[PDB]
Amino acid sequence: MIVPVRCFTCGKVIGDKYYEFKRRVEAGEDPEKVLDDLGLERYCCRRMLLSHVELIDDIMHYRVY
Amino acid sequence: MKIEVIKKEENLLEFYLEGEDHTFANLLVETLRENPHVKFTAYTIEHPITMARKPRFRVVTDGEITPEEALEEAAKKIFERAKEVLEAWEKAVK
Amino acid sequence: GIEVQILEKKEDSIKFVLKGVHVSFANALRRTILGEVPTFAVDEVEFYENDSALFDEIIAHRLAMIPLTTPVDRFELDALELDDYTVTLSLEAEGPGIVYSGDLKSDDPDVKPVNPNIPIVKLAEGQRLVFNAYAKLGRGKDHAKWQPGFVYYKYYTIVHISKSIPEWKELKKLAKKRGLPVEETEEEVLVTTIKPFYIPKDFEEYEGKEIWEEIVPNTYIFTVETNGELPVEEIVSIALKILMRKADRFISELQKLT
Amino acid sequence: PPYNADFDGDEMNLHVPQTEEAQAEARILMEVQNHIISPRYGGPIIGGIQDHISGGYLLTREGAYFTRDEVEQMLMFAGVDITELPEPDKYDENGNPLWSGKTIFSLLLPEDLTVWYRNKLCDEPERCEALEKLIEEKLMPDPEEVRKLAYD
Amino acid sequence: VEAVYRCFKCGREVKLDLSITRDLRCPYCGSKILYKPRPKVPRRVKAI
Amino acid sequence: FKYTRFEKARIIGARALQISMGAPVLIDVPPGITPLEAAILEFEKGVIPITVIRP
Amino acid sequence: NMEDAIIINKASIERGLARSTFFRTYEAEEKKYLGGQTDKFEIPDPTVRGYRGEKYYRNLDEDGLIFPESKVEGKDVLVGRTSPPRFLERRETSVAVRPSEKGVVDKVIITETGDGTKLVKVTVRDLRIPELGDKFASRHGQKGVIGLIVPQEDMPWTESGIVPDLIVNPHGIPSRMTVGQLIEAIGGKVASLKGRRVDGTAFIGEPEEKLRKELEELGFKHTGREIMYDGITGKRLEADIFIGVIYYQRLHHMVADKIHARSRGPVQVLTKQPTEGRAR
DNA sequence: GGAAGTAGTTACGCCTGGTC
RNA sequence: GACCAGGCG
Ligand SMILES: [Mg+2]
Ligand SMILES: [Zn+2]
Ligand SMILES: [Zn+2]
Repeated sequence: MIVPVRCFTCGKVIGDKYYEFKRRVEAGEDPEKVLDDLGLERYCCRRMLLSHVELIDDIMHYRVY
Repeated sequence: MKIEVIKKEENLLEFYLEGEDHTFANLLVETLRENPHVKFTAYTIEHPITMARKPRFRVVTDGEITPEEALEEAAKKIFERAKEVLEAWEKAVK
Repeated sequence: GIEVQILEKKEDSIKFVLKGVHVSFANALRRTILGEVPTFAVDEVEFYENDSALFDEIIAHRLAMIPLTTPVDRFELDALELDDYTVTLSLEAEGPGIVYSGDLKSDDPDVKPVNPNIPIVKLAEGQRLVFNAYAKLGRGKDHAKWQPGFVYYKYYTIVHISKSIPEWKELKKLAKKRGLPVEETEEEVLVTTIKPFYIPKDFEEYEGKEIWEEIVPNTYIFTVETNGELPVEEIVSIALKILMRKADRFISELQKLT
Repeated sequence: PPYNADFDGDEMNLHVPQTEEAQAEARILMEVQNHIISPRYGGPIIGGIQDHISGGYLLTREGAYFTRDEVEQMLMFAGVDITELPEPDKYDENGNPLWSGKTIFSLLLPEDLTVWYRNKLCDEPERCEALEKLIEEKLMPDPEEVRKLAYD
Repeated sequence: VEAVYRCFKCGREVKLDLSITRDLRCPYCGSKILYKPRPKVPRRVKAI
Repeated sequence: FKYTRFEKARIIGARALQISMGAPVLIDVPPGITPLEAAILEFEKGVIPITVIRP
Repeated sequence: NMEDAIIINKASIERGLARSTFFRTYEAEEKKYLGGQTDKFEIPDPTVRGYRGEKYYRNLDEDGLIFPESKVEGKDVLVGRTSPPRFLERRETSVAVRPSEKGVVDKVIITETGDGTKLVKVTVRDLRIPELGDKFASRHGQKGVIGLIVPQEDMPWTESGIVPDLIVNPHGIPSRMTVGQLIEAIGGKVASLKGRRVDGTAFIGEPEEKLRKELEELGFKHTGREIMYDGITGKRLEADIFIGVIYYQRLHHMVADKIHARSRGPVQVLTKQPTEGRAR
């Protein structure tokens, strides 16, 4: 849905890094280099950013009022 | 941290350390093992869900020191070790 | 004696060597850092109106996961019994846009989100999100929200690679690539294992006798990372004081028994 | 094994007897202590399945030794009552006492039990035949002589 | 009894009484479906 | 005289049922014991008033 | 984790792993009987027949419908309803949540049926945090329930600082012969380390040899085994532990939706025997 | 003896929903 | 209440 605030495994905060990672990867930079620059060294943290889906945009359209 | 004695035979003390977990229990038993006068010391969590915070100990000494003395000395050594590591850490970080 | 030597001191993490200490005390220090040191985290939220797509439970959990700065001087963080001070973080956000953690207010200047760029919810046109979030001290052993950070250690080992080994220079170059401190002699090359040194597939045939590891007794390479709630040095100091107080409480109860 | 349950979503029904006669009938005739031996083949149906067997092999196999802390912890975990450890079998390069897995396993056997048999780990029948030949001569072989010819 | 109601297709509020009005419809877009709105009262939620 | 499993079960059940209806316990029992446990204690001690008849 | 059971991390659950919400939609229709004898949406007075406790109507509004976002527990009513008398005062036919189900009222809608009667749908959402007994599965057919929930400080950790979110017994691997799960763990670790997802197509996917070589070049053991430490005692395990990233999915067979207990209750009219079903 | 007919069975629970 | 369908072990 929306990017998790913390890594499920070790609790490192990765909420802010997702949008930077997405824009840098779309810019054409190497994903490994981007993830290293962001500070995610453990592959548990890299799993959180690499496998996340922004589903909030696709469901914001329907309101419950 | 409540102590709930279960057995008080000669040179044997079995008790529940209510309020703790593996963290303190393991440190206590491993620092008790190095005492030459202790013949058998161990601990166990009877159930991870029901007795998660009630470790159970068995302290058996040869007889020259009572198990209460052994636990007192072990806790004193734990406190001294923690203080020394704290001093070293504060010296290094500063 | 007991020696502490710092390898790499970063802003959000520290890597140090702990020497002259049994494995039990290292594991106890790691466990106390993980689950004893207290921090501030949102434990209860009062929602006045939430028109967003996320439910109240989801937003409350995301608020609880948001790290909060923990003042050190005002509160006794090494006490066995925690204080009941409650910080009221409020939010009055509406209209199109995305709500960040920097939009939260606070009744206490000290307690506030460390990172103001953490997304909370994406709001559409006309949606309003109003709540007052209450934070209190707690321990990571109860819920993961109160965990100060992350911590782990490993054995301080020196890997011996015999110089009689053909193409040992490739192993030396690999050790240099990984950044591990490496020393070489006339008969062998020693690779201090600051980080996990794993022998490649080609050299696995020598893993038995020609190349072998040597565990330095009572030495561990620790790695403590903070989430911004507390300084890492403060985390380690508070954990050590927690262990000291636990030992003191055990001594007092034991004396009470006799 | 008696229930054929495998913890992959299994559900089991629990019935509470209500009359004292029914409770006595259940507790005397149907308790799980009994029914260890199967009426089908006269053999044990309640026994170790996977981890018990594999851990037993890792314990009692050749060259498997354990440190004092491990021995005390495993004995306390198993529930075995004990106030003194047996004499260690080996000594480490640092002088640390080490216990064999066979001694730890023997700590929980009846003091009168005596039996011999070949298990599934027999790959060289010559060693088993040598052990049987040693046993058949007097039925009470010298323990050190058996330890010389010990086989997995 | 006058009760506050929210339409389905449009989010703007509609006022009527179900017991009296035989026919329920938003009198602006002709929508037969309505939302009972969330009362403006505090709600206490535990963040766990 | 060796009781079978079924004879033992019937004797213990009848004794527990009697105890639950006010029949005095023939031994001393710990407080809080359920009537079935009292009957089992009675049988283990050996004071068994009920006798089984066989053809 | 013996016998296909699964061991899971408490800290991972508390951070959102495998969290889910369950939705149920109750329906109440204002039925129009013959002769103009209609039923009414209202909070019934205690003078009506079949009246439940006055506590069960705590969240109801004067209209007869429960306010949204109001916490509702078992047996609490959502649509207070009274029907014309047919006993041989108005009978009660209100709609309440199922006896074993709780939650929060997410949405209350009001509408009109095909024939013209009023119809209301109430949706209740219940937060289901994973607990013991919930069924988890992988894409390779390894079903299992949570046998234990272990704190993070009790979980083993790797020399690289990796803590498992889940532990599976090795005894379930060889009897099932799922080498694909091990290859998927290797591929998941390689994908996380690379920052590029691994192609696992049926016959043109990345070969296992390439994945092992890439894992070797990334700085890890090619076998996927890593040196692990025991959380409880603090010493490293004797064997190198196989660890990786596997895509696990939580199934809808939750233990909260299956537990059932009946001391005594309703019976069938014909046979006087207990009724059938968890719902009744 | 056929050569067709006829009848009688074909694991045990459990859960969900939907329509009569 | 009995019919159907889908699942679970
Ligand atoms: Mg099964
Ligand atoms: Zn992580
Ligand atoms: Zn409208």
